[PDB]
Amino acid sequence: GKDLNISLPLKTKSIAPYETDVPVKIGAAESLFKTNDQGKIEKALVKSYHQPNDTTLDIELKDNIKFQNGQKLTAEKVKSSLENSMKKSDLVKYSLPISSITAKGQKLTIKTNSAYPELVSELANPFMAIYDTDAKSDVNQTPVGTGPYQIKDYKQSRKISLSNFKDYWQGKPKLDHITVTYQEDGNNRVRNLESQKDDLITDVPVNKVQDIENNQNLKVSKESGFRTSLLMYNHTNKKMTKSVREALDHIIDRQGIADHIYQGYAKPATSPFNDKIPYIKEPKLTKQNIEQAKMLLAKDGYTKEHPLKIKLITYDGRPELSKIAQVLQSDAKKANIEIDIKSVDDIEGYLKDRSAWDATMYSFGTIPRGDTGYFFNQAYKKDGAINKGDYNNSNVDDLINQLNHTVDVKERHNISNDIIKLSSRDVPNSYIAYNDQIVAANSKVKNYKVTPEGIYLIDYRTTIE
Ligand SMILES: N[C@@H](Cc1c[nH]c[nH+]1)C(=O)O
Ligand SMILES: N[C@@H](Cc1c[nH]c[nH+]1)C(=O)O
Ligand code: NI
Repeated sequence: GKDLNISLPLKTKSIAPYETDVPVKIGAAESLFKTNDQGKIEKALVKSYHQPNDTTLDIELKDNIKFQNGQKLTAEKVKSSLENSMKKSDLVKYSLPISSITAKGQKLTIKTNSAYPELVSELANPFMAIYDTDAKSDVNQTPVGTGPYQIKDYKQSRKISLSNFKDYWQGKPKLDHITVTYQEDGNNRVRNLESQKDDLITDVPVNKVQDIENNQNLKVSKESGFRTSLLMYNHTNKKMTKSVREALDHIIDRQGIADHIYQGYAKPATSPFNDKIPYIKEPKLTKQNIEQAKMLLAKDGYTKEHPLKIKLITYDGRPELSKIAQVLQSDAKKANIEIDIKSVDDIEGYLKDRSAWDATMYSFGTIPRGDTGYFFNQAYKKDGAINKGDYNNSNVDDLINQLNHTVDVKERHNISNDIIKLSSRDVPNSYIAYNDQIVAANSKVKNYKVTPEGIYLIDYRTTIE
């Protein structure tokens, strides 16, 4: 049958939709709302919604949607799914300040205590995908969604087997089966594609694009997106002072990284957000300056006889991150910083031990749904789900909290720019590059998604000629 083999980086433990975006990526689960190819929020599972006042969201769900096990998608099922996800995930919890949910038939009413203009947008987050909470199986193993492909088998951290859900609401899915295997090394993912072990791969190393373009049996897609690579500091280690972060920021050669590590498939970064976004007021671009870094390190007593030691974590999934780490190590030596690079296979798990790292290479989708609030809440607030280094500044918190209740879109842009300006002074993280989305496939594979948010991949139209 029409079977598709996919090789993905970033192995998962739990496959519950509130633990990872993989279920949405591979076509197993769907959120109430979704972004279209142009990045705009649209109803997906929702027929109609209204906001009669600024604390009330009334949703009417479509009446023709079933979960993969044949159960009807109803307002009660959505209520139970959202409530379970909020209680089991801080990412979900902190993004959804929901005070109550009522459900009757296909009608759902979601209330908040104060205005939260980004509520609809966050209900499009793949971590908010809807699953059947009454399913008897473990949601961490075989969640039941409404997507075109049902997860039938999961070998933890290794492989996911999916089968066509013939009654999928949007259309009869075009593939019979999908097999997803994890592979952290991008060079191995490319070899898998070249040997036909796999048919579709993500996160293609830049240094392999030309080879794929040359092959008439393969195709590579390279698109502008909203993913940013960065050096993330562990603020809980007292040695990681403002001067140390500033020194590290000046050791990075963003221009050189974009040109030679990313081979032009990236632009140097300033803030978390891609500079192509026209309302973003970016901080000034940092140029590498080893002498300035040495001077800043002298402020804390670091010299050649007594250098600063930094344990820098990296991971293979995003192939350029470890290449950047190597360059930072070499350049930092010139400034009296000895960097030890530790590559780990489970980055999210590893970083939980606050004593195990000083800084980490990282990559994140910083503006997946057209608003900067999400990033600020998840990265710059204490206990936000990607704030692994625990950056927090009361002055920044106040602005983020203000932003969260700000209705006027223009005022939101202004407050957001104020947050960027103020936070930038602290160097919470050093944003390195805004890098392009590179996906490759056998030429026989058609209609997979390579859109700027980098979340979606498989849908009901994806096929093998
Ligand atoms: N946010 C990082 C680490 C990660 C692992 N799994 C999911 N995310 C990245 O996407 O590269
Ligand atoms: N891997 C996705 C989602 C994520 C949540 N936490 C870590 N990663 C990203 O980096 O954008
Ligand atoms: Ni991630």
